[PDB]
Amino acid sequence: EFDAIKIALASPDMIRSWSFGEVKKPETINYRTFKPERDGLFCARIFGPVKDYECLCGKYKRLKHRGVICEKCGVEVTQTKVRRERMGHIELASPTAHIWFLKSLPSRIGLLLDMPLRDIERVLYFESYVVIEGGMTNLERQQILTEEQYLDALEEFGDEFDAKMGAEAIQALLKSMDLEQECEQLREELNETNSETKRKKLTKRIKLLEAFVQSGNKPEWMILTVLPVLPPDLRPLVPLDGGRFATSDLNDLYRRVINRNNRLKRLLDLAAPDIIVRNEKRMLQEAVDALLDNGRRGRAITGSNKRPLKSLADMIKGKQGRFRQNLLGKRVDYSGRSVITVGPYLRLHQCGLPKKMALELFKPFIYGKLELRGLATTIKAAKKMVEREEAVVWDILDEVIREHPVLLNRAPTLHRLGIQAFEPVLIEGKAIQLHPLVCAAYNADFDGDQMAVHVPLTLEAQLEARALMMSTNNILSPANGEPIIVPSQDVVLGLYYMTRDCVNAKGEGMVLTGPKEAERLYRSGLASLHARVKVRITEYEKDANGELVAKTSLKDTTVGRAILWMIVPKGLPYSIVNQALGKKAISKMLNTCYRILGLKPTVIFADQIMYTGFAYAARSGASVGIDDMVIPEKKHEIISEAEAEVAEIQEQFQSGLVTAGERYNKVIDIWAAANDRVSKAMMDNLQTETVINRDGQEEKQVSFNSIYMMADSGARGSAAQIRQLAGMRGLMAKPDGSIIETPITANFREGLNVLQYFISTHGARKGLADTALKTANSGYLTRRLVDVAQDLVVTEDDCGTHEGIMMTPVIEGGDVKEPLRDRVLGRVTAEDVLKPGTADILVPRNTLLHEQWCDLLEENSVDAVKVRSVVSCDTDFGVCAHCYGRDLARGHIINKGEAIGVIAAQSIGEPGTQLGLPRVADLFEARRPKEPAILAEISGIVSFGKETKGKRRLVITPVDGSDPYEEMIPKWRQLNVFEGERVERGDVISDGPEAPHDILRLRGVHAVTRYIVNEVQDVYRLQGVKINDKHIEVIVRQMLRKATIVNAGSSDFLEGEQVEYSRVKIANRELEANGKVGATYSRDLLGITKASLATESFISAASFQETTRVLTEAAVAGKRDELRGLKENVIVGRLIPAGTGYAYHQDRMRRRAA
Amino acid sequence: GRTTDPVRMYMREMGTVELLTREGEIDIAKRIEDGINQVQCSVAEYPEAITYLLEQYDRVEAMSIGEAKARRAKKEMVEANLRLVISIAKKYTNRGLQFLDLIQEGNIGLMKAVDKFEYRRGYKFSTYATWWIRQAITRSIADQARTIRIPVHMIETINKLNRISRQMLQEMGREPTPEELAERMLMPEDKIRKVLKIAKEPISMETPIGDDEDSHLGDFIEDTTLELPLDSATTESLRAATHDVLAGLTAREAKVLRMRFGIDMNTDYTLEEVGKQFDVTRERIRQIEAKALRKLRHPSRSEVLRSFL
Amino acid sequence: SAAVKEFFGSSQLSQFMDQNNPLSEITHKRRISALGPGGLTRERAGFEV
Amino acid sequence: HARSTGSYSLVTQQPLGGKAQFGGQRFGEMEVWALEAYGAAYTLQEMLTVKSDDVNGRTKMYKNIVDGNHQMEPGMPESFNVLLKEIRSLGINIELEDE
Amino acid sequence: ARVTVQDAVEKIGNRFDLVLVAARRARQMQVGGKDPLVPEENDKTTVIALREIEEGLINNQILDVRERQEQQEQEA
Amino acid sequence: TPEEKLLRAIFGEKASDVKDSSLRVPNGVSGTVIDVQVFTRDGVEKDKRA
DNA sequence: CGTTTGTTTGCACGAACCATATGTAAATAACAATTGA
DNA sequence: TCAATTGTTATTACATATGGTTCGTGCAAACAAACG
Ligand SMILES: [Mg+2]
Ligand SMILES: [Zn+2]
Ligand SMILES: [Zn+2]
Repeated sequence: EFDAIKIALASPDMIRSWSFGEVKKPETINYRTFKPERDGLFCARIFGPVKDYECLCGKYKRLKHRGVICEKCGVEVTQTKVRRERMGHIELASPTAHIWFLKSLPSRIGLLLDMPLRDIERVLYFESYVVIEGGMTNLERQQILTEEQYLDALEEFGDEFDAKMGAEAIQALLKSMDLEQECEQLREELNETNSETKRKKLTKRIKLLEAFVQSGNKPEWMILTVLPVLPPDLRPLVPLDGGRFATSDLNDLYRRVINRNNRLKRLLDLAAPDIIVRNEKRMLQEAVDALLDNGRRGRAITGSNKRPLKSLADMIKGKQGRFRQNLLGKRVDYSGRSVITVGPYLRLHQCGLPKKMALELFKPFIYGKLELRGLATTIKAAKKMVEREEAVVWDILDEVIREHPVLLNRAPTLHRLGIQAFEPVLIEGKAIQLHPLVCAAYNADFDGDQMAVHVPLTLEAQLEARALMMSTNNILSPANGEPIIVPSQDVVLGLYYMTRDCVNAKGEGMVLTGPKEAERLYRSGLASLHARVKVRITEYEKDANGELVAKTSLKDTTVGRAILWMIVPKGLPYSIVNQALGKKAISKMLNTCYRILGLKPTVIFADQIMYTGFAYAARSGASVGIDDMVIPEKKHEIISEAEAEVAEIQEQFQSGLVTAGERYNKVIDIWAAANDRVSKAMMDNLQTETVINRDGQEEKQVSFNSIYMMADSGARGSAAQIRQLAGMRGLMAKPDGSIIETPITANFREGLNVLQYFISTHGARKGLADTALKTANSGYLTRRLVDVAQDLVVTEDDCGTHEGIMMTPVIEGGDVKEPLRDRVLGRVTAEDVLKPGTADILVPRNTLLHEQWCDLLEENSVDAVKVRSVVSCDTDFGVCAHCYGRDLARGHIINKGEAIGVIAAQSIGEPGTQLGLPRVADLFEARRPKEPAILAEISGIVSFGKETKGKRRLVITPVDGSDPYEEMIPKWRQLNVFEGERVERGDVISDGPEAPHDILRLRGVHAVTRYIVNEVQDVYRLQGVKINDKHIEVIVRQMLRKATIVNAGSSDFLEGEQVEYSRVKIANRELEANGKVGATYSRDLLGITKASLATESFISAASFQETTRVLTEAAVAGKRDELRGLKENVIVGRLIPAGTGYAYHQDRMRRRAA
Repeated sequence: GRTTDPVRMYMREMGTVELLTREGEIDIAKRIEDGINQVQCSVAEYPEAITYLLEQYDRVEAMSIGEAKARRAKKEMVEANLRLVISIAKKYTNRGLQFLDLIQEGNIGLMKAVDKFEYRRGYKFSTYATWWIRQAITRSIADQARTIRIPVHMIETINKLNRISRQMLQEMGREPTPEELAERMLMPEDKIRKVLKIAKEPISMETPIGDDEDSHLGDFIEDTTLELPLDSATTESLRAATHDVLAGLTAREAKVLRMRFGIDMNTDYTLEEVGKQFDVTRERIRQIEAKALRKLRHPSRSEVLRSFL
Repeated sequence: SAAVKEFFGSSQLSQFMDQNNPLSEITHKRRISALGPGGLTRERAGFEV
Repeated sequence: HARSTGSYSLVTQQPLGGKAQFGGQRFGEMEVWALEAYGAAYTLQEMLTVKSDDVNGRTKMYKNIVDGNHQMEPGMPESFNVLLKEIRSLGINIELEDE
Repeated sequence: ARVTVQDAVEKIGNRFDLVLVAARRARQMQVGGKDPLVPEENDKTTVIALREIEEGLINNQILDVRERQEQQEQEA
Repeated sequence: TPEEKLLRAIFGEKASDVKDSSLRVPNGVSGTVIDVQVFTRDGVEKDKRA
């Protein structure tokens, strides 16, 4: 329909063109008969009828008379919806400066006139005169007088003198000035001046002037002489129950403006003294600014209550503005919400939906089926039947939802898996039943959590749910390739219990004919669930493609492992079920099943694992009792020895050998050692102390203590919690940070005295407050990351670039923090990878390194590999599929269209609550460190010069190149190198943290991306989180989206103009067709907040951060926003160009380029 | 230093002038009188003006210097007494109209008083000007202090009711009932209910609803002038069913029935108009439509139509 | 009357009584709050308090 | 709480709050991000255009569902029109190109 | 019946086209202009279309060819 | 609207001048009415139940 | 299909009764801008 | 050309004239009943 959105200054003629009439009175309603009183703010003649096709006076109440205007009242007869589209206008009797263009900081009016904002404010409020081309004899145009100077020059100059006050003077100045001559003079000054501050000021001024002149905007339009009026339905005056009326503040602001305008007209008619008229003009101005912003004027005017009136600008900006509350997010029909239960009988692809909820959500479908099947003659009859809930309505409902997916969403949607589709199964209840395996993905527990259900309506929506969101299609995390449907706690406990072996169990040693025999044996009670037995088991191997060779043998295993073997699908080795099957083992088993057999076998295997684990955890009867928390017998002795040491050291301190601080530190150290000893003794007494005999003396086996089994299997808890239960719970640190010298010796099995509980609360409340106030900033970081990378899609299949980044295992301190296997998995090689001996091509250039290639590399011990990265991709407006990689959510290469930017942002942001986090925020903001590391700007020989209070100037001289670069280095900065040395570009001169800008400028794009990814990944690894580097590289690429033209040459760019890097790349590509290029650039690096706020599309920028600045800049510059973005298309309610709408957008471009 | 408060700027610009000296106002009024006297001499000294005056006298019974001296001594008088307006304008600060608006309205009243002030009475200017300034300020409050404007007579009635209710509150102890005011006041006791029911200041749509959440009053108000989807579907189904039922009728009967109501056309036609079109008697068309309705009433032909009720 | 009614009925420090329990009633009656007119605000309270 | 259709807010033609006005759930910004991360473009569109705001869109969608024709005519959400009229209520001339 | 769509994706490919083509075929079905090419097992039109895609009986190429043939025979 | 005036004429029913606004039990809630209170304005005439 | 008789409604037309308008009284953090060293 | 301060942004009252509203009536038009 419409290809783009154009925003520009509104001329008075334009505003009059919009209007359908002039609001002349502040009256709104007649207070006895509540018909609108004309021609006021709510007028039937101006803004349209109040009732559909009903003339106000009552002479026309039929659709036939549509299109005619009455005569007794002059009201057109049409629909009432027109009230939302007609605008009015107010003819201001005195021009008023638009607040936005006057108080934008920088003030556009001030910058255009080269007048300080202070002076312009003085002029507007009638505090001082300003000359307006008032003769070229004694006073300059811009010169400002006051009452004294103006009076003095009045008698001295009658003619050739033009000094006015208020907004009329500013409008006269703006209209008199000619943009071309000022632009030329400023261009001359810029080319004939040598000063960075003045150069920048001149550059800003010339940019403003050039933008103003290229567009159709005229400076005088910045002064409002006609005020548009919002349509009445957007500022309703509806009646509330009981004769009370609810009104929007805009009505009050408009009434004030109209009142003051009419009073000024009256005063001008009466020829009042200048003082009264000047005060009235001040008041009218203030009313206009209050309407537009209700700020930027010192004191915001409040309404009847003591709360400020909501302005015209206030309704667009902010978390509560239109952009974020009603355009990016909305309330939705066909949606419900309820508590969630477990319902473990479900299959992975379905959810339990209450019958009443299903009936309410699917009402139109039920009506349609009732009409189609003839059970209801008319839709009203169908509604009556549904309300009565007649027996056949339930059958119709069951038919309707047979294969209709629904979307289940939990409150904080931290990542993609927060919304998933399910095939509903009707439940006779009121709580949604959720498959247990998806709780981890949802981060949902069953202590009162609520989940919302959304019904996809169209065929496209249903197919999207079935083929993209179905819980079966999302089993691998989109952040890392790990599975996300791993069984969590009860399933893990059941499997671990049924898999581990005892030493002397019922039925040990006997030989079985297969898993069926083992199940019969155990279930009939002739053998213990875990007795070491030999069993004939048939494995299947898929060495070549497709073929499943059967291998049979006698395996030495347990009854429980043999029983579990029945669940495993065909093409898996038996070695997987021959261990204790902890949580890690189950996850590895599921991952192997997915990587070998596919998706459907993995789903079936997961469901079977869940069922078997639940059943055998139930049969285990694993319970927790007070005796299960065993206290070490050595705890008393250890604490006694620790107290003896503490007393000894306190006496030594009393003897004057060690200061209080050193004694405190040493006491802390000895207490930590004692706590470690206590924990070790507890784990020794609780992990394997279970001792029993097998037809002999005695043997030792891993303990079956319920707490220990829960901790070891990975179901719940950890060694820290176990030691806090039985052993002493270490030392508590007061929220300040100091470690309390007296540690809490008592565990929780034995009571905590009052003081210990107080000390524990000291930290517990601190932790609770920290987690409460941590999600807010993590959510803010996620929002910024999404906004910077929202417009990023895989638009191409192969960029063809040969550039890449060399991935190597991370080692810090001689130990590997992350092996190369995990870093190069799923990424396309950029260059041919050779054996370390250069023997031959190990893998072709552009092969996607899946698990087999990674195993090959590990077996050949390849230390380094060069793979494609999203940051080095040569595509414009997107990135090729080959540079991105594997699409970790799936196994195959990334499809064309996937919105990788949002995926990366969510992957990076969703673990933020596990975090520290401000370090990542600083890294992505690209904040410079407080004391950065002065790097070697250029290569050459270093030398010193002046060293006075103006601190040392350092000169580096190239062998042949000129050396005008000298660095003013502070003396208090310790130099790493000597005076008479030679240094390389990008090397380290001083010492400190490195600013990312310097890294990019001196070492290169690969250097800065490597630095950022390594730092953020170090943070996440320290916290134990796992994120693939693709996402961080995506964020870095979005950060490096801008470049500055060092040498425009033959291109059409300026020098200081900071163009988008893609535009300059395309310009250089095209100029290559010609001979002259002369286009060179320096890649900038902006923080995510800054990079996102400086983008082509002004709608996307105005949506998320400060709206006033973006809108003012777009208006003055006359920006034209081609949508081509996720945020823009979402706002205007059109298919986003990312997913299934990518093909539609491509076809639209096809039709557009004709 | 500097300020943005408009009232402060007005107080600065107005406090420059000295208040006044007694016999100063009489002299200023004298200057105004001399200016108007100059204008009167100019108009009298125009023979055409006198001839026009004679013509208008007959009909009824059947020049810069003077103005400058008038405008001057009017700026001085008003500028001198501007402090008076503020003093008696601060009395109405919190009646729903901002302080500076009241100041300006009082200023307009003050110019009116200066124009109509008479010095020969030997009366202080302040006493005369106070009447006019209070009048202007209070009329402005009555006229443009409410979103739903109410007339001056009704505002006077409301103020009288408020004053008498306040008096009875203390003379009685708890409250006066609307009937009880029918005695202290002399109104039918139905008007008292209307006056009390007169809508108070409308609630701001941005009033934060209870519990200090981010939800405002505007988030709980629904659009009443909307058509429910079910009703629209019912209307479409009814239109289709009516089309089908009229299809199974004789061409002329279906046509006349369609015209007698606004069926998929413009305004309904009267029997006279359809007779004009069908060139048949009005009563004939009435009988035809009655027979058509009778046919439509036949069961097995309108069961769905009755289901539409 | 307006001042007293405004304080008692519509103020941050006078809330509907939590009445779903004897314990809830009693623990609400003896509640210490740092908010209200003259105190901090939940938006900018700070961790130290 | 569940809702197929019901009363719609006044200024912005959108459903109302929770279970007291019989209003619908809030498909917040983060849910929009979740849909964007998927390839679900039609689901998102119907979620924020037909199911929520398009005044002409939702009546047509209801009718279409009633006769078993699951298709939508997305149209323009009313909230965007309100935003346009509100920016234009300032001194800013914002319009739709290539009408 | 239908649980996962992995074979159909293997057929058509790219996981957005699979949605568009299935929607096209299912809409052709829903409006009374076509009939299933596979034995209907009391499935909704979407699931039937996905099953057709799985069998290889329906592709973006086949749908347009059939539409073109229907248009050409519409001349009579 | 037309094609509804026709229906009313066909079935000879009259459009009521009063619309139903009766207080109905909220959907889902199912209980027993244990108490009813009627507050009548002074001037109004009390009904039988009051 | 028209005719005679009888009944209700839509415009238009006073009358009057109250409503309106007008006049008259002598936190925290970060980032640019600006001003001053 | 630095460095500290400032601002923005994010989580009465009485009188008079006229004018509109309400109310009752009439006439012609437009239905409604019952025959021939
Ligand atoms: Mg929970
Ligand atoms: Zn009219
Ligand atoms: Zn690439």
